[PDB]
Amino acid sequence: EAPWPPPEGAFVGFVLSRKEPMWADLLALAAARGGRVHRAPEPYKALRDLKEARGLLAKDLSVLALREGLGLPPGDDPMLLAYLLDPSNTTPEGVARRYGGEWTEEAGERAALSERLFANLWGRLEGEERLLWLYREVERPLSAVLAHVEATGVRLDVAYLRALSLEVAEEIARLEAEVFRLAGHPFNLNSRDQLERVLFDELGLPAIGKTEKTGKRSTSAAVLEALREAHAIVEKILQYRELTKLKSTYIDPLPELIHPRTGRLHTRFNQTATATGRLSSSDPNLQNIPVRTPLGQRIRRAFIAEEGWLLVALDYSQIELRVLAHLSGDENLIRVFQEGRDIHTETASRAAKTINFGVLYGMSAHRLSQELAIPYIERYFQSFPKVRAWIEKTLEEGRRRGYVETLFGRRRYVPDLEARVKSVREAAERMAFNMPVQGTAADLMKLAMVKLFPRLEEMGARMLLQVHDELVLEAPKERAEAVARLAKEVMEGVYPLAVPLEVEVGIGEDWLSAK
DNA sequence: GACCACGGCGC
DNA sequence: GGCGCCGTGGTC
Repeated sequence: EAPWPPPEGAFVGFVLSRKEPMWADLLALAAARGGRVHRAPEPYKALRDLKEARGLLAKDLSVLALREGLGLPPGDDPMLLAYLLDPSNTTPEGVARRYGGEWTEEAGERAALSERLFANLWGRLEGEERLLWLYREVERPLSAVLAHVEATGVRLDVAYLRALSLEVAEEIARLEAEVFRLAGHPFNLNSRDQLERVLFDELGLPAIGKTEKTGKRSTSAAVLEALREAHAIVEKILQYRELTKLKSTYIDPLPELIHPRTGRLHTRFNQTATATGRLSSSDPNLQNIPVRTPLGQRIRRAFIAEEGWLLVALDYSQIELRVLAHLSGDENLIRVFQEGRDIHTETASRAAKTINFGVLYGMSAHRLSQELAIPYIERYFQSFPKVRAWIEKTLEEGRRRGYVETLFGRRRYVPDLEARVKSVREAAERMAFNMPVQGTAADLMKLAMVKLFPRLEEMGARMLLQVHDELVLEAPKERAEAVARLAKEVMEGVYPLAVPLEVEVGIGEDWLSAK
């Protein structure tokens, strides 16, 4: 042990009062180097001494620093190394338990664990040049970008949501009142246990589906959809469920999450959470804001730009299919994207839509038989033979090596590619050949975020949200159209493929208007 | 108060 | 056919 401050390039360790760095109280700050732990007397002011957040969960501490007006960029993170070695490595505890060490609740030990786990996992990346490139060029600099993004937050029209809440509440009460009549008695409509008995035991409706673990008569939307005219209560329940779903998840909780220092809504972009290399948003989740239903579109208008600013929404156009074309090298599918006609009138030479989106997931003919209503695909695979050839090629290589790769080299280990149970094996297969498609699209989006962000700062623009294949920026009205033009070009040319990457742009005062 | 499994559902 | 969060129900 040595007294604060630590020397240059030391690994950091810290303890928060809660997982959300924007709401966290920094309880303890420490730093280790050469096995020598430096503990801070007072954590908050000791942040001024550090010049780079370097260690486990570095981005989180960086977000807290940005919250306190301190410029503390995140550098190395053993979590990012482990994630590239294996996407199943998602948490410091799991990483420590796998590669040695104990993840505890003391800042000094965490700083020591960070230095060690790094040297361990860094030595494992020796010779892994494609994994090292992803670290230096994508993941490590992206953490610095996501730090600024999380600390920036998005402006939210709270008053509009408070108003919308009262409006939805009355339609919910109206629907709940009618369900009670048709049932002949009141009951908890939010309780699926109670709803099952009313529909299937009391009113005697055909119970079709059944729950997985416990085996109960399912009352899901899919099951109820077939009963939506068998009785009016089924129609009223599904309407009721949509409103309660949106109100209890978005309309009510979100206005309670406005930060007192920024006055904006702050989310967390988890960098090591998915098995494909995708990002995930939590606390709250802003990657699943409603947009489908009419009421959902109303909720999205609550997400507004600052006064004197505009939102810039950039969406990739079928990036996965374009990736699939590049990975397969299918001459026919490439020609469809290359010429620039409607991608689906051309792959028809609605039936063409569903499998052109479903082939990425391994959509069987069973669901297509139900979706398009024809009785019980092969026509598609003969139009694009290399696509089928690529799937078989990926699965074959997946069984040998034990993992599948993205374009840049991001790997996911699929163990059940040789299971003796067909349902298990074919399930793992669908996970196996989807990862290179979803992972590459994730790699492209990530790399696009890395290249674009410093261009935003130099133009006085902001990066607010990422929705897998979508970006939401914030730029002053003056620079708004210039930012949209530069951002569009950074995203489309992030990494030149055998097919061009298309991006649609949109500018507005809110998320709904811009998109 | 806290915790979690489950079903159901938003993207 | 990759995610996070809701209320319910149960437990501590």
